[PDB]
This record gives sequence, C-alpha cells and structure tokens, in this order.
Amino acid sequence: KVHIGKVPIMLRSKFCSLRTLDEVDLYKMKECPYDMGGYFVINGSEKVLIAQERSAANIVQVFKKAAPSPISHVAEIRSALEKGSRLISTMQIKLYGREDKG
Amino acid sequence: MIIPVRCFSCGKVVGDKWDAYLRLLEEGKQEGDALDELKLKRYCCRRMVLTHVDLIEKFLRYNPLE
Amino acid sequence: GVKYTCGACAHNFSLNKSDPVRCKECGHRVIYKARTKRMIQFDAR
Amino acid sequence: AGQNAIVAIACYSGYNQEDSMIMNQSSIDRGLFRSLFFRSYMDQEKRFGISIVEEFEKPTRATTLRLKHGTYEKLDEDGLIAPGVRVSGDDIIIGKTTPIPPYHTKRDASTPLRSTENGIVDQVLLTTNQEGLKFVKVRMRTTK
Amino acid sequence: LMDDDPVLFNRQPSLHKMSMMAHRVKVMPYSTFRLNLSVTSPYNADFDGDEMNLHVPQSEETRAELSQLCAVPLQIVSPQSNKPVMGIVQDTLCGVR
Amino acid sequence: NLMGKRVDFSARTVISGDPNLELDQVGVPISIAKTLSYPETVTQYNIHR
Amino acid sequence: DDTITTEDCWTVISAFFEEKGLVSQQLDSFDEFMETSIQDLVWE
Amino acid sequence: EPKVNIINAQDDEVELMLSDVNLSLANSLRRTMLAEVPTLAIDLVEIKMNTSVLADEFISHRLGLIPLVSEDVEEMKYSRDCTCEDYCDECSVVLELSARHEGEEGTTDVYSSSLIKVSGPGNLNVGEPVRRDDYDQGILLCKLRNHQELNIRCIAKKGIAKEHAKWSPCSAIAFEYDPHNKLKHTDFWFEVDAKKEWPDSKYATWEEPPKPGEVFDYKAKPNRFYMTVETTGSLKANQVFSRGIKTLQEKLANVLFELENSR
Amino acid sequence: IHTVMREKGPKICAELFGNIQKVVNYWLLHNGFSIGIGDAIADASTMK
Amino acid sequence: REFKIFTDVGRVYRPLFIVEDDESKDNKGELRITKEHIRKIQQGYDDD
Ligand SMILES: [Mg+2]
Ligand SMILES: [Zn+2]
Ligand SMILES: [Zn+2]
Ligand SMILES: [Zn+2]
Repeated sequence: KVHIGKVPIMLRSKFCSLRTLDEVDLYKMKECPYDMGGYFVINGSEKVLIAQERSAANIVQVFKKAAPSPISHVAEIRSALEKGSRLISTMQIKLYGREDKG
Repeated sequence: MIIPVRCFSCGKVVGDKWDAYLRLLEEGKQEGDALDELKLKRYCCRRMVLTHVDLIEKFLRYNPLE
Repeated sequence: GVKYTCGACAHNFSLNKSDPVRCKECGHRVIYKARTKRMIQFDAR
Repeated sequence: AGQNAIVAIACYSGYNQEDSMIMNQSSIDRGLFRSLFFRSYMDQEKRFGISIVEEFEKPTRATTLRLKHGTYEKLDEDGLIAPGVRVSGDDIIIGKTTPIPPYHTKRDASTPLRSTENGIVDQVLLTTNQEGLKFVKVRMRTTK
Repeated sequence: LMDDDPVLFNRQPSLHKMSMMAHRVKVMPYSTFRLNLSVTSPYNADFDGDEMNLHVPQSEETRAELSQLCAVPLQIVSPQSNKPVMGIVQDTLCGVR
Repeated sequence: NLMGKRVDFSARTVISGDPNLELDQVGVPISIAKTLSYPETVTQYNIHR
Repeated sequence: DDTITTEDCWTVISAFFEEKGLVSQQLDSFDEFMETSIQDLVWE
Repeated sequence: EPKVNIINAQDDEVELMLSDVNLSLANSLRRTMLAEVPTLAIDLVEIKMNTSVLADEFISHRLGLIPLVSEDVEEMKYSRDCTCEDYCDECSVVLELSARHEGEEGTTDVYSSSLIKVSGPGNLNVGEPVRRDDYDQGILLCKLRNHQELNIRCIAKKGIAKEHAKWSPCSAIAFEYDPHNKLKHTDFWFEVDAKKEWPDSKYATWEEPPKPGEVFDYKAKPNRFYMTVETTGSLKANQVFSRGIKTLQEKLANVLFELENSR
Repeated sequence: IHTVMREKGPKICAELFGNIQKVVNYWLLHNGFSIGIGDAIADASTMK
Repeated sequence: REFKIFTDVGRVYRPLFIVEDDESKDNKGELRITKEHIRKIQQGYDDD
C-alpha cells in the first residue's frame, strides 16, 4: 500500500463517518440530525457542486441553418467514449447549397 | 424556540398554559377542545399556542460546553 | 494566566501564553475562552 | 421560517401605500419578528521564515506603533477579548503584531469590529491550523 | 443639513430629466427617506425596498440654480407630451372618488 | 491611479411614503442630516444662530 | 378491494421520501464514483 | 347623568354596559386603560452567570414580559422623580433568580415562581410575580440541562404602556355599541341579503330590533356601549377601571392648572 | 392639475396636491376601505 | 420502426404508476397497485 493522495468526502455518503451512529451519537459530536449532507467541506467552508447541464452524446441531431448561409441543414453528433463518459471529438455533416443556390 | 410569554396581538399571558396544553393533548383530546378548555377565546391566542414549535427540546440534546 | 475550557471534555484550566494550544486533560485541539466575570446589564426591552 | 401575523387589508391612514405596511408597535414590543444576528471574524498567525512569526498580544503604546484610533482596553493579556463584553464599532477584538524584517518596530495587524455593527462577544475560539500556527475565531451576537 | 435646504434627489436609472429633482429638507427621526406619494410616479419607484440618492449643493450659485430650475413644482408639466406627470394616485384617488 | 480625499457630500438609502409632506419636501433622517454638511459664510445677519 | 384514494398516493410518496430523501442524487453519484469509478480509472 | 351597569364581574375580567355618556368619552377611557395606567415591570436585568442555551437578551426580554403585582404602584415614584443615584429602595424592586440542574438525567424547568422579591419599598404590596393559585408554577421562563445554571438579578420599575407594551395592564378590551345598526354608522357588504349574511352581535338581545315600518331617526346618537376589560393579573379589573378614570381626571386637572397658571 | 398649473402657477399647483391629499386622507381614515375574497365571487346566474 | 435502449449517466427520470393494459384479463384499465400494497407499506414488511 502506497499513499497517493487524499480525496474529499461528501457528507452523509457511504464513506462519510456520519452515515451510521444514529441520533444519539450525532448529538454527541455537535451534528444536527436534520442535516441532509450532500456537500463537501474544503478549508472549513461548505461547498456544493451545482449540476452541470450539457447536451446528450452519441446521438444524431439535425438542424436547419439560417437563411444567410450556403449551408441549408447540419446533421451533427458529439461522440464520447462510454468508458468515463468523456467527450472525445465532434463530427458534423453539412448540406451545402441553399435551395436553388450554388 | 420556547413558548412566548404573551400573545403577540392582544397580550394575554399564554406562557403558563404550554404544559397544560401538552397534558390535555396526551389524553387524546382534540386540539380545538384543548384550546377551549384553556379559555383561549380569541383566535390570536389560539394561533399563538397552536402553531408554536418547541425547538428548545432539540437545543437541550447537545452536551453543554461547561 | 487566562481561563480556558476544553471543546470536547469541557474541562476548565488556565493558560500562560507559553503552553501549546491543547486541552490538558484529554488533549483536544479546540478550546474556548471562559466567560468573563464582569456583570452585564440589559434593559429587558 | 416565519410567523402567523393577524393581517387587516385596509386603507387606514395612507401610510401603507405603494408596497408598504403598518406594523403594530405593541406587537413588536412583545417579540414579534425579533431576531438574533451572529457574525464571525477570523484571524491566524502567519510564518515568514525560520522564526519570523506574528503573535496574538495586546499592543503597547510605546513599544508597539501604528495604533488604530479604536480602543484597546477591551483586549486581554493575550490579545483576545473575553466573551460577554459589550463593544461598539471600530473596537479592536483581535490584537495581532508582526515583527519588522531587517522596540517601536511592530506592525499592528489588529482586526477591528465593523464600524456599522455592534453587539456582544458571543463566543471565542482558540485553536491551531493545519500547520500548527495559532487560530482565533470570534463570534459576535446582536439583536435585530 | 437643516430644514428648507434645497437638495438634489435621484433614482437610478434617470431615464428622463425629472427623474432628478430638487426638494426641501425636513429632518425627522428613523432611518428612511420620506417622499410624497404623487412624486413617486415621475420617479417610477415603489416602497418595496428601492433606494434613492441625495446630493447637497456646496455654493450659493448651486443652491440658487437648484431652487430656480430643478424645483419640484416646476417639473409638474413635462415638455414630452405637454401634460402633467404628477397626479393624485392610490389611496387618495380612491378616497376622492 | 489616485487616492486620498475625504468627500461625504452624497447619500443613498431606502424610502417610504408620507402623506403629511408637501410635494417639494423630502424627509431626512437625523443621522443622515448630521453626516452631511453645508458650508455657510459668517455675516452680520446670521452670526447669532 | 377498493379504489386507490389520494391518501394512498400520499402514503406512496411518504415511502418514497423515507427511502430516498431529498439529496439522493448527490449521495448516489458520489457513492458510485468512490466505489467503482476510481478503481476502473486506475485499471484502464 | 352617567350610569353604569355591570353585567359580569370576576377577578380578572369585567363585562359592563356604559350609558348616558358621549362616544369620545368611552373611547378615551378605553385608550386610558390600554396605554396610560401605570404598572410595575422589570426594566433592568443584571446577568451574573448564564449557561443556558438561550441568549442573554432572549431571557432578559422574556423576564420583561412577566406580570408583577402592582396594587400599590401608585405610592412609588418614577426613576426620574427620585433624587437617589441610580435606583434606591423607594423607586425600584429588587428580585433575584437562581436555578440549576443536578444529575446527568432529566431537565429542570425554571418558572416565574422561582423569582423571589429580595427587596422593595416596604411595606407596600408590590413586586411579587402574579400567581393564578398558590400551587401554580406560573410562566415557563427557561429549561436547564445538566451542569447548566442561571443566576440573574432583576430590577422592576414603574411605567406605562406608552413607553413599552410590557407595562400594559390589559390584554384586550372588547368594545361595541349599536348592535342593530340603527344609527347606520356602517354599511353592510353583502351578496344577496345583508341580514342573513351577517352574524348577530352577542348583545343583539339587549336592544329591540327596528320595526320594518320605522323611519330613520336622524337626531339619534350612540348612547350605550358594551365593553369587556380583561387584565393580566397585575391589577384587578375594578382597580384598572378606577385607575383609568383617575388618570384621565389627573390629566384634565393638569391641563386646567396649566391654563390657570398661563395668565 | 393642468388648469391650475396654467392659471395660478407652480406654487399654487404644488399646494393643491397637499390640500387634496390631506382632506381625502382624513376622510378615508374616518370612513374605511378594504378588499376581500367575496369581491371576486359572482352569483349563480352570472356563473351559469 | 426504431427501438432504443439507454443506460447512460445523467438522464433525468420520474416515477409513475403502472396502469394495466394487457387485453387478456379483467384488470385492464385499472391501477396495478392495490390496497394490499398500501397495507404492506404501512406495515413495513411483507407477509412472507
Ligand atoms: Mg421597487
Ligand atoms: Zn391573544
Ligand atoms: Zn479536554
Ligand atoms: Zn430612588
């Protein structure tokens, strides 16, 4: 076993110390039972991670381009590897040429 | 936190009826009947007693610092 | 020199600005200053 | 997170026009909507070298310079005010001195109370930080 | 600052020229500025917590200019549509009806 | 880059209605009135007050 | 039996909140990250 | 000319009918009971040592609202009327409270009965906290756990409800007149029928309802006022009524004396 | 207000606001005015 | 004529009652949940 770092712990999770011990011991160490957890403590400050909105990956989306552009329709997919669910590359397909143009 | 000494609107002393109200609720009496037996006629005192939250019972759970 | 109370075992002791910041009895690293003996007045309003 | 107040919808005296209300003064005197306000200040010593560190202490008039116009008598011998002491704005609650890098050569890094706020010293916390230097947190309580 | 002293008074944003006007001071206790109801409409303000700014002239020329050009009664009729901008509103309007 | 001056010729705060005020009157707190100041030159007429 | 009433739906919702809570998504995501994501990220 | 009829009379509240008086006199008398009747209330709190979970100002404010027996409050003097420095025995009442909880179990409830009158302007009958009975604990002041103690010294002074509501001797004063709306002092909101949609007053049986063929009496004025006065136990209802009348009389006499001296 | 402005002047027009407001406010104080839930209810015939 | 199956991470879902829809029994058109499930939930345990 070799130490490679310390990972912050979200309170009331499966690895937090307050998951067990019930209300009696929760009171015994200055912790409010009504607290719900779900936040980290960094340098004594309670920090919460806001959920981040993003578009879906590995799906095909087709859109109509604006009038002042040679492209009429664009079909695109943002391919991301399932392992880790990290975005890898963006690939697009464009229909060049407005109606009766080009 | 704890039962207020007096009704906010009128000013009737209602701080001495909390234990009696709880004991009356112990025998299964309805809240309206318990309030009536405490001679709380005006609804200002009724909302003073009925809607109170006894938060001090939580504050006494923590071990004292001295 | 100055009275202090432990944050865990709630034991009262004193410090003289030379001792390390720790409880004498249980070795806790969190201590509080004891309440002053001076009177405090309020207008009850 | 609130209270049940007896509300009347009326044009009484014209003093509640355009999003304003008239509060019963006697209800205020009986504790309606009264609250506590807690505010905490922090201070820690920092290390500049082998032994060049600050210290929590009561600054002197002669040996210590750069004295703020606020009072200093409320501090104790260790520079920390005892809990349960009435103070006003700009009063010194934490007294910290920093040596001058190469008598009357000590910067005063004292933290005064907010000039617009008053109250009583609710709690004082003394401890050590991660690296072992001193650490003080003073919580002030007032009534609104 | 004393009674009847002309002071400039403003709300942000100052979209129009009568969003800033000269008023006469009346010193009264407690910690809120007090205004007549009828001047709230030209200011486009309500008492839901809005804040207002106040300036004090520091010379006789500035005081005379405020009292003779930016006075509140002079701003009753606006040049935008040659009609008054202040009128009876709210409780007074309902009561007079 | 400039600093160092003492100017206190302005204020900003919350407002409320007052039916007992004239159209050209503004209510001012005593604290705000004390904070602000007006420089008046001493003459023979105003010297007493 | 009998038709399902509104208080039955409230019983169901009470059971839901008793089992899950209000911050279930954060705790579940962190737990699945700590239990499985770290090991697979190391083993990749 | 004025006449008084007492309907119900007990220790804490009195319901009565007041006749042959003007409306403004009755309203002023009610306001005098509500605001300008001097009583005794705690005004200075010195906290020697407090270990409870309640804030110092919290418990002090709760102590301020405790009613005190003010039967002989007239003989006492105001703080500004006394030449003694700070406060003395002739202008204040000194009470003390000392409570503690012993043992690792249970919770001790500190009530108003624990307050003890250390000193006062003897042999006046003031200062004692109001008790409903001899065995009644009274108002719940605080709650204490193990190793929690409270040691407070309080000073009670004479005041009026105008300064702060804690000297108010009355809680609510029910006041009404003209149950049948004969004088047409109010216009009744309704949807279909005004008579059916509005509950009858509790004094509707004390005055005969108007006949359908009756004409409006434009020269009539309000003459009978039904009022119920409830007290907090600091003063009995008859004492409150008499002292309100006396206070109004003293105010009018002071105005008369000022007018006479103005010449 | 426009007529008073054009006829008398800014001072009289300003004083008119205060006069009207004071009179109307006193009368409304001693008369009373309110709004309730029943003001938003129509009868059976209109609902039909 | 498409059949999609998603097992991704980050999808937002809500629970819903299941109404019986098989046209092979009298239960069609009715809620699958009965009073028995409510009784079991209130008890906190199944009847073995
Ligand atoms: Mg606004
Ligand atoms: Zn009440
Ligand atoms: Zn310890
Ligand atoms: Zn004295």
